[PDB]
Amino acid sequence: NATNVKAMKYLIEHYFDNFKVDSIEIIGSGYDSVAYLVNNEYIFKTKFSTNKKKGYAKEKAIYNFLNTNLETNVKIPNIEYSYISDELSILGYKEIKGTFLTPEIYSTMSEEEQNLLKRDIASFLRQMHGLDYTDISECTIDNKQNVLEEYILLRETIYNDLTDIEKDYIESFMERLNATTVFEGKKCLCHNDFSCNHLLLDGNNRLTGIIDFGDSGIIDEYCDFIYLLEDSEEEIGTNFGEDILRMYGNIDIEKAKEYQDIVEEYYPIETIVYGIKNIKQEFIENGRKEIYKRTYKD
Ligand SMILES: Nc1nc2c(ncn2[C@@H]2O[C@H](COP(=O)(O)OP(=O)(O)O)[C@@H](O)[C@H]2O)c(=O)[nH]1
Ligand SMILES: [Cl-]
Ligand SMILES: [Mg+2]
Ligand SMILES: [Mg+2]
Repeated sequence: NATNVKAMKYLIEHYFDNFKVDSIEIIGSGYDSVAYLVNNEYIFKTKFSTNKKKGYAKEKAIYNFLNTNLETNVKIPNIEYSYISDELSILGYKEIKGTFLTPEIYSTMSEEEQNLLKRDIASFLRQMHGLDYTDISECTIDNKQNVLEEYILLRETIYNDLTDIEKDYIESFMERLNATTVFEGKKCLCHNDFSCNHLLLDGNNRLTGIIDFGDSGIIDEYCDFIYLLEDSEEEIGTNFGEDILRMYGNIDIEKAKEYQDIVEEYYPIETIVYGIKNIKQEFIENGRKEIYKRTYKD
């Protein structure tokens, strides 16, 4: 699958006059994006037509805001090339180098190395969350309202074809969402996809870089702890997130956990909604199945 590499080479050279592509390979991808390593130096992140028709616009505005206002040794993407349209968007920045944090690597770190990493993370988040965001005040994200809208989308599309069990899982979520107070806390600029696969380590196992601020915005402070608190094979574990919360300070840990638990409870619904919005039946099917699996866990 080389048609897309060649296509991307052409597009890069076409949209960015005087950029020459000597080498190009795919080095990663997201749900709707592919990331290309170009000349062993640049990342070119690309998306074709999607629901976020101004998505890379926002992401770029965020990198610009952060590179202007953050004071940190931690690297983030600094945008040098951009092309943005309904049908195609491209962000180009110098590759952030290092090794992605994994549970395996963490477990080979000394206790001190682990603490320092935790400190590095706490300190970064503290700095970002503390930025006055009045300048990008429009990049607000209201997760509660979004779920409400997504629920309405469900009601308008497939809800009536759902089973009672599926419906009950959804309504039960909605009821919990209506009762929770976890949205009524501090709002601030968050990375909002803060998992260990976006965290880069240098050769001393210290945090050297953070990527993918594609979902960032002004949102509940709790958001950036959701994956740090996650107990799964992909993430490091709850104790890791707890310790980081303590280092970060001034934050209700139980509430951060409740927030994580609610996001986790929503995931199958999110999956279904993605399936609907992007016309991908496989995602609707997986989300529904996942509801059954969780209903039967107990
Ligand atoms: N090492 C490294 N990998 C990157 C960099 N930028 C992107 N990637 C890889 O490309 C993937 C997709 O980038 P990302 O912004 O996460 O895409 P999104 O998940 O679609 O928003 C990431 O998960 C990484 O694997 C970078 O600057 N350094
Ligand atoms: Cl289905
Ligand atoms: Mg990503
Ligand atoms: Mg992203």
